Amino acid sequence: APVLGILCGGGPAPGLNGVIAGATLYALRLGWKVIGFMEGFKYLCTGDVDVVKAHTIDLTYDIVSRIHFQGGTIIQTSRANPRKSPELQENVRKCLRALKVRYFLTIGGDDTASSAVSVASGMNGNEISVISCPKTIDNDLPLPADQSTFGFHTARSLGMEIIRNLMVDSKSAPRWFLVEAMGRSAGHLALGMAEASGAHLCLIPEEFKQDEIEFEDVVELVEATILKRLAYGKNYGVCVLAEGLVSKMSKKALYKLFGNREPPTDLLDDAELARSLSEELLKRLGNLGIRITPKKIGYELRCADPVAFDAVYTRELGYGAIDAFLNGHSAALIVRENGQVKPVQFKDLLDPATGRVRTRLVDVTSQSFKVARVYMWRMSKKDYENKDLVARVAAAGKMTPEAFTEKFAHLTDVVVE
Amino acid sequence: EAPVLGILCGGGPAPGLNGVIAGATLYALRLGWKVIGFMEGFKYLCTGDVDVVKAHTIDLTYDIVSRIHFQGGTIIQTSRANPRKSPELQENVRKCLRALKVRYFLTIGGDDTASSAVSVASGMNGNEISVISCPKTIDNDLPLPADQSTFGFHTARSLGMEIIRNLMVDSKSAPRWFLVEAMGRSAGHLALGMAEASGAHLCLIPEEFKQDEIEFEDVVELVEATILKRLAYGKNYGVCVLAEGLVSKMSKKALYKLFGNREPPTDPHGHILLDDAELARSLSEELLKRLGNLGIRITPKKIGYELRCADPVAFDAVYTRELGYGAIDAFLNGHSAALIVRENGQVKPVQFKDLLDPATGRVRTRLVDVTSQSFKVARVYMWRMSKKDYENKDLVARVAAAGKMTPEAFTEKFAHLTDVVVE
Amino acid sequence: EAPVLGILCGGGPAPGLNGVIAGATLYALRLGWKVIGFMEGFKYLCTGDVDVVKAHTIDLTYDIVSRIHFQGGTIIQTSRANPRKSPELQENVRKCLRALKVRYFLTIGGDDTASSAVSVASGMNGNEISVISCPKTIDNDLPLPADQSTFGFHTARSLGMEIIRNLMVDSKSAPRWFLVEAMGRSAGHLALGMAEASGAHLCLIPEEFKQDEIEFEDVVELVEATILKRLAYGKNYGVCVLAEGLVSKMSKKALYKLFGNREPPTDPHGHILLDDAELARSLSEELLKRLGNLGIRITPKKIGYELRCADPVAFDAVYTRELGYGAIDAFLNGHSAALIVRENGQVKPVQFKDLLDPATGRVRTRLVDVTSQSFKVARVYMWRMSKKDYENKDLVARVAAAGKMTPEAFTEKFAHLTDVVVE
Amino acid sequence: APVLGILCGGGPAPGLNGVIAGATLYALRLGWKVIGFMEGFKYLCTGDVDVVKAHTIDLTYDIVSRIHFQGGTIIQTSRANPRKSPELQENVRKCLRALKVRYFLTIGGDDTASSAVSVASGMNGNEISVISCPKTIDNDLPLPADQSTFGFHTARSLGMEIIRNLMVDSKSAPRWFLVEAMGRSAGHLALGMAEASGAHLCLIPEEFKQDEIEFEDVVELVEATILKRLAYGKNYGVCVLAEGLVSKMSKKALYKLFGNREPPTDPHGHILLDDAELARSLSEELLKRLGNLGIRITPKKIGYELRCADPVAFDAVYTRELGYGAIDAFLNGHSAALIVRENGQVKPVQFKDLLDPATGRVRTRLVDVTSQSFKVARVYMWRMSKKDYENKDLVARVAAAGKMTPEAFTEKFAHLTDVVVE
Ligand SMILES: Nc1ncnc2c1ncn2[C@@H]1O[C@H](COP(=O)(O)O)[C@@H](O)[C@H]1O
Ligand SMILES: Nc1ncnc2c1ncn2[C@@H]1O[C@H](COP(=O)(O)O)[C@@H](O)[C@H]1O
Ligand SMILES: Nc1ncnc2c1ncn2[C@@H]1O[C@H](COP(=O)(O)O)[C@@H](O)[C@H]1O
Ligand SMILES: Nc1ncnc2c1ncn2[C@@H]1O[C@H](COP(=O)(O)O)[C@@H](O)[C@H]1O
Ligand SMILES: O=P(O)(O)OC[C@H]1O[C@H](O)[C@H](O)[C@@H](O)[C@@H]1O
Ligand SMILES: O=P(O)(O)OC[C@H]1O[C@H](O)[C@H](O)[C@@H](O)[C@@H]1O
Ligand SMILES: [Cl-]
Ligand SMILES: [Mg+2]
Repeated sequence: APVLGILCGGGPAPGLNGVIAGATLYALRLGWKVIGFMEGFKYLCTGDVDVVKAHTIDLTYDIVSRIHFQGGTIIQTSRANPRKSPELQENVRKCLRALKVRYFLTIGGDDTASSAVSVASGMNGNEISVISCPKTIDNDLPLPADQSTFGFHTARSLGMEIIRNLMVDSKSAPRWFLVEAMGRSAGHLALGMAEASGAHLCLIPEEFKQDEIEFEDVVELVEATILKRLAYGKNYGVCVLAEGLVSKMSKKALYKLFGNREPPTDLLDDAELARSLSEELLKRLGNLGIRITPKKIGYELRCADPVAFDAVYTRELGYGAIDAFLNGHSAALIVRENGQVKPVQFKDLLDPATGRVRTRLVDVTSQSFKVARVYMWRMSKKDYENKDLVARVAAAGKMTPEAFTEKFAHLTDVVVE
Repeated sequence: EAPVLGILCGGGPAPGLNGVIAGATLYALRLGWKVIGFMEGFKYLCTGDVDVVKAHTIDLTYDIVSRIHFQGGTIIQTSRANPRKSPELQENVRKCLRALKVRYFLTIGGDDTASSAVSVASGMNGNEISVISCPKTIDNDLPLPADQSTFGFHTARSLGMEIIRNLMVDSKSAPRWFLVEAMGRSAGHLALGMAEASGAHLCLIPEEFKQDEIEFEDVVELVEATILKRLAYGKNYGVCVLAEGLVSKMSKKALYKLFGNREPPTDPHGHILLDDAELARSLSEELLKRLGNLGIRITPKKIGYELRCADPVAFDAVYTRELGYGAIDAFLNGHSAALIVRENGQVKPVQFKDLLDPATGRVRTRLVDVTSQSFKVARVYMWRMSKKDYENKDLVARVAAAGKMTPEAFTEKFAHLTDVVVE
Repeated sequence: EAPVLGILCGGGPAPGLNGVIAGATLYALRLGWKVIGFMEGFKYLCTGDVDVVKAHTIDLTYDIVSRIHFQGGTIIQTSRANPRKSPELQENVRKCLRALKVRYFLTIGGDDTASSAVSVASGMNGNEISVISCPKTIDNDLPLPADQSTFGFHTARSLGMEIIRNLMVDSKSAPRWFLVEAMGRSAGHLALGMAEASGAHLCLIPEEFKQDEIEFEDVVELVEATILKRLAYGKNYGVCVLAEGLVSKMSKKALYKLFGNREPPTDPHGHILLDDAELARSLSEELLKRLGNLGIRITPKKIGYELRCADPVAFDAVYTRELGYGAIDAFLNGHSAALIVRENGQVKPVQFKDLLDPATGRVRTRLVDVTSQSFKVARVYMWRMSKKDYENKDLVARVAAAGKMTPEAFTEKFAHLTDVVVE
Repeated sequence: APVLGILCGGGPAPGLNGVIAGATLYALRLGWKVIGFMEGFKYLCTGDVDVVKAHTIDLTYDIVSRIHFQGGTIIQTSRANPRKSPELQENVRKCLRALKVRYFLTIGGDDTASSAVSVASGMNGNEISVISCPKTIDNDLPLPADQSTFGFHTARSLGMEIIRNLMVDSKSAPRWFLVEAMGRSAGHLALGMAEASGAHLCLIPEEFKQDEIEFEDVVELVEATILKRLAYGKNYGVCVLAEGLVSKMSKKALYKLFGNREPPTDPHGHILLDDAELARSLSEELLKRLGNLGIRITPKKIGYELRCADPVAFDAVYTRELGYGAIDAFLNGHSAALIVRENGQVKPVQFKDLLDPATGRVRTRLVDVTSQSFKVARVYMWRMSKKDYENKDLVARVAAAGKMTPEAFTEKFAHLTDVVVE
């Protein structure tokens, strides 16, 4: 019987097990033998067939019959990447041929897919067919607008539930939480959590007009919302910040971010965006009775058990991968568009400028973004022109209306309105 | 004086009602509108007594609605009272709305609620009152573009999956079969959604039966074949999800057997009382006679009212916020007698008459599309005897032996089921 | 070779079984023991065929059990197969245990499972095998010191509260009364726990009835009084929780009315089949006849099997870890024919004789203590007519008016209920 | 009718609303008037009765009938503390008499109870009765042993569920998470979450023998656990750290903790331990020492998301009984008492019985590291015990995993048996 091998690459997302079971269960009904490589390409890169065998397992019906309820991945994952070296690529080719892998399914991000195509192109098309399923919790695949990637629904819903507790806590014991939503790629995850939870403010890189963000502008955007809420008798709230703000900041802004120190280098992971904003905002607003606390919402989302939408989603993706193999497809991506799972050749999705799959960002011109902005607390262009409103907000900050306009009014040219 | 927006809910609750109320109210308050809410739908507006209506209306303020987007249910309650049947009731609703000076009237409910809103509007001047309705259903049976859900459906399906997950673990830990009955007779979207997500071994919905009337025996035998095939693979346990809508597709003879070889119950006006039917219990009793000797135990379980007021999941929280905003946008843009729906990621008003089915006069009902790729994929992961499975004699021998019957006896009893349901 | 520890589960699952299996297995593996698990309790050990047993036993390794403490159910399954009835079966179990060289034998189950283990142990030499059983019950009906829970109860009560919370929101959103039936006939701990936690308006458990046999009419009237009092305060909705144990206290006459004025269903041996009873449904049908004219609708809801394999809450995860450790400690200290229980914060073995009730030959059943302060506190927050309430003429007038009857009729019908249930 | 005034103090815990609803509903059945002070003692300390009146609300049936489902507190809370000044204490007394509060219920932890008594001793017990309910997710009130404070079960259960997700993620994508469990008073919460979730290590201040912890010892306790797992083929795990380790650290340890800088301080000269990042600092050090071995280490805080979770059934029943017991203590003439539950009975316990004689403040209940429960929890942790350090084969295996000689490993790590109880 033909052999199907499955591996995972990248960081986990809810529903990985859904894809593994959807592909494996269907393939077993076709009589295929299914194996799974542990930790992605990590051991295939060695080329030692004894080492690979010690870290491959037989994906049987009993193993995969009930993993669709479970977060994470039963065959683990790694970022091991054979595309960098031709020797590593040939080590992967050597082990796959030894195991007679006829069909090769990789579940991972663009890096995982790129490794799969690199191994396949140097291989004969008759012996092995390679398909990859694109995975990302950031919802940044170029699907038709409003169509989500698998894992995104689970991450956003658990994120909403965490922020709900912080909304109740900020009101019960007045304070502001600056929630930092992990992920520097796009603003989908931060905006989704914020809109669902009714957070009072959300800042994503996509809403900044200029190409580089300044640290001062971020502080003042949060500061204006805090003062406006304070002008309405509320000294508390929650503000959600996409970590992607950091990767759009200028060199000078990063210098201030790291404590007016030189930024570390080989390193945006060491940045503490929410904490730095908390310290500065306490200097400016602590005298008003405002306390500010940072909180990151990251790794606890990646292996949450999938919500029903992702369980259905990944089952259909697993079926679609096996279907593509049966129809002779190779070097393709299993994606779902308009309710249909279809193979899509890798380059058809690539951005020529990047060499990687195109990144779908938040469309800040869409009606959905404007609707989300409507329910946020913020100072618009019209608000700065409202003399009564500006007087109350400035008074809340214990400064003159002229001083408030002088400091904050320019922000209407910093972010889309 | 500021314009008055009045809000009411009709029908059975679905998760996210408060989200629509909070979206419409918060935006309206930013526009300076005064917002009021009618308790229990059309119940008191139908009386025509303005004192009774005022005793059951409340002021929807910022403080009230600021955090109800987290909460299931509806803070202004709901009712199925329907003024559309009588012109006296319709004029009573108009009399009370004019008394309260309602400029904008938003109803959140099913088709009966939307129709009542439109009937009240036709007798009213378009300048004095504008009427918008937001379509709500956990059954997902609105005619939106295919694969796009109605609000509350995602919450109901996700909680349904979690309950069935416990029953899946319990069925395997202590071998048994659960017949889960998914509440809702309109369509099979909810039953199939829960079953596919939870990996249930079988799902039966009215949409997959080719004939116009289902027979009670055919339902029993479809489950029986699934139980036996699982038993042929060493598994004497499972979970089967049944859309309650099977009952409403059943023939007269089938309903007689369903109610215990009794005369089906009827209401005072002659409508058969299908709420008193217990599909999962009746099928379990029949299957226990046939399969108990094999070591099979079967238990019914209903998944109903615990879904309706579950707190909305993030998808519905965003959905109902966008719908509430869209209701206010439609009022500002002069629309009336329209339904706020979301299509391809855009919330827009759609005129009520544009959504009617001309043959019926009512809003068209979207059922499960059993020819779609989604339904075929769901069917693949179910345990069942396909057309090809009945022709595989090695398989038929193993299943027949599991049921303690001859291969010829098995073919005679069950093979006709391939003409009962689409394959 | 290393000592062999064999583990099986019997009876119905409870949350935390896997915690006990992992607690015993992890500690034993650190001691160098070999650990095996029998699938489906005594089911295959009863055959006596050692090849059949080996095909349904698995090696409990570190990798198998390292993370099952998060998971409900039991990875080695369970059954109610019971070898105590026959020594032909008991000796079949003895034959397989000796073949597998089981030095230590741990069973997690009810009284049948514990008794089967000791019966098999009595025929074996004390040097070759030591037998320990961990008592399991989600009903909280073990004779622990009062207010101390059995493992699995905290999880079941908490999930039950969450279900009733959705029904409390739904009953208020769309006015109705839910009659929630908490499955389990041994005691009222589970029904009373869910009701108190969720703030349900009424709870009825068999333990609060003074007489030895309950009448169907009295149960109907106790609910009826609560509905009327709530109706007298403007609330035409609520939730009432009923322990299924009420059925097992009902008189012969009461059971006749319960089953539709029919002869109660019976098994082949002539014993009544109370599982076929539908307590919540029958009470709902009767209460609708009496109260439908008042605008009351009533719906039943069962809370049963979805509790048994829910993932354990933190209290049960810690509990079952300590029980698993205590079983291995008991083996190390030479105990046998003992029950591993936790009392006053200490896991200890307790000899079977200390817990058996001589009148029954089964472990003593701890029921709700209706004289305790905890029960009185729970009753305070219920809606109900007390002795003092019936003597309040102003209150009786309002409740009777809510029921559309004279105060004399109300007192004549309902006042006797103060002698039916403890006050 | 008599007036019952209710306030919440301290950080929120799940079930505050349960106490408010239990006390308010029963008091309303007795015909009492119930009011609630917003934000604890914050406004009562001003002495301005006009301001206090603007921040009190009438606790009615409709307000409280269904808040037993809800986390947080509808009357908010604060750490405002009249205990510090006699000037403030008289301000609270002045406002309470002005509002004619006969019964005064405070819902909070040890600091809140102590503040209530300071107000109580200068007031007549007949004129005003002051009762407090035990609130803390830190479980550090001096209740009868094995009896939890309310909110602890909810916090521990949500903590278990969060750590479960981190457990699946650490195994799926091998890494170590250093979870920092908020709370410096005691180790009940950190140890509870770790035990329920099967975390590989838990460090609480209670298990350190010496009075002052050294930063190097904390780093090495985690390092030994990581290396031992590495010796068994596991390069991933979860370690739970009580934030209270920070408050036991010596002056030198705090200097290293804040980046080899002088610790930040408030205007009075006390160290600002809130600015410390225990898990982050340990992660940086351990990545330097172990990154080459294939170890990735990430810090993670489990704090504020626990405090206002909706209560679990145990806390719902608990706080319902506590609110009832508070009203019962009022009816029976008790004052200056704490409502506690022991053997299924809610009873008042006079405040003085709970004071620590050396301190004058409410005694703080810590983890009893000699108890059987702690020993059982420790057995399921990954760690090097005294007997493990004396096992020559084990030491060779772990040392090889850490790429060091057995002699080097013994020199560095064996002294830890005198650092922490065994
Ligand atoms: N930026 C904002 N976002 C959301 N709501 C707001 C904002 N500013 C004001 N509101 C609310 O919208 C309404 C505006 O009314 P007013 O400020 O009284 O003209 C009030 O209910 C405010 O609390
Ligand atoms: N109707 C079905 N649905 C899902 N899986 C099945 C079904 N029938 C058989 N299987 C599984 O598919 C695989 C192929 O079975 P076989 O017919 O033995 O080749 C085995 O793992 C079976 O348990
Ligand atoms: N049986 C009951 N259980 C709980 N609360 C009640 C009950 N009866 C009345 N109440 C409430 O107790 C308060 C005082 O009642 P009353 O003495 O009638 O004014 C009101 O909030 C009533 O709604
Ligand atoms: N410190 C520890 N805590 C918990 N389990 C352990 C520890 N050390 C080893 N184990 C496990 O306990 C068993 C004892 O292994 P050994 O004593 O080396 O044969 C193996 O399953 C190990 O994985
Ligand atoms: O009940 P088990 O044999 O463990 O398997 C349960 C199976 O149920 C369904 O019918 C699906 O085909 C599978 O996705 C699932 O694995
Ligand atoms: O991380 P794994 O090796 O899969 O196992 C995780 C282990 O962690 C803890 O430290 C306990 O010793 C075990 O109860 C648990 O199984
Ligand atoms: Cl200073
Ligand atoms: Mg404290």
